[PDB]
Amino acid sequence: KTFIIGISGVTNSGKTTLAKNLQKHLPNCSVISQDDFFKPESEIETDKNGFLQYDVLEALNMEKMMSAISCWMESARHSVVIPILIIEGFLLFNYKPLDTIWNRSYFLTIPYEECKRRRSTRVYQPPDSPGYFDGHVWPMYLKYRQEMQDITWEVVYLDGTKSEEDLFLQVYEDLIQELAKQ
Ligand SMILES: NC(=O)c1ccc[n+]([C@@H]2O[C@H](COP(=O)(O)O)[C@@H](O)[C@H]2O)c1
Repeated sequence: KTFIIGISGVTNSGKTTLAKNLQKHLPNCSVISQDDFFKPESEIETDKNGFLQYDVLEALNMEKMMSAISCWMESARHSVVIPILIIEGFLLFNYKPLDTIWNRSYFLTIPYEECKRRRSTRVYQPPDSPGYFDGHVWPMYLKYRQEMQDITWEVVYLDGTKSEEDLFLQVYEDLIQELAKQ
């Protein structure tokens, strides 16, 4: 009845833009962004070096996100008199409760050098502290990729250095084939 797409990947790799571009070309499609479920700074912990622990599941209210997904599911049942949900976020594929929800999974990748450069041009709240990328972001990303070594479902890895349109066309082409097989 429904088709759920997961778009994860390294930080600042065009995940939200890809989700939005796909949505504009798919009927009855909604998007849920993991970034909307981060806990407030006051609830974030710090490591031995004083770095805020934002790049781990503990920094997110995943129970609240599951509730949001369940709400979409209920809405989807009344949207037709196929409903598509795209869930996008940097830490989705290591969350066990959702391991069986994915009908198709995409993962945006960008090498260390370029990822660091792009991250610096972006402003977060709170802003990245000095040395935050090498001290927390990248190490946690590597931990995430390590956890994914034992992933239990198929993931399509994407080159995040490709253009917005290139990525959209690539994923759309794949998605329509998957929808057809359903
Ligand atoms: N959303 C917030 O309120 C918030 C606050 C501080 C740091 N961050 C950063 O956002 C990143 C993930 O979001 P993106 O995948 O969009 O870059 C994480 O790597 C994290 O370090 C987000």
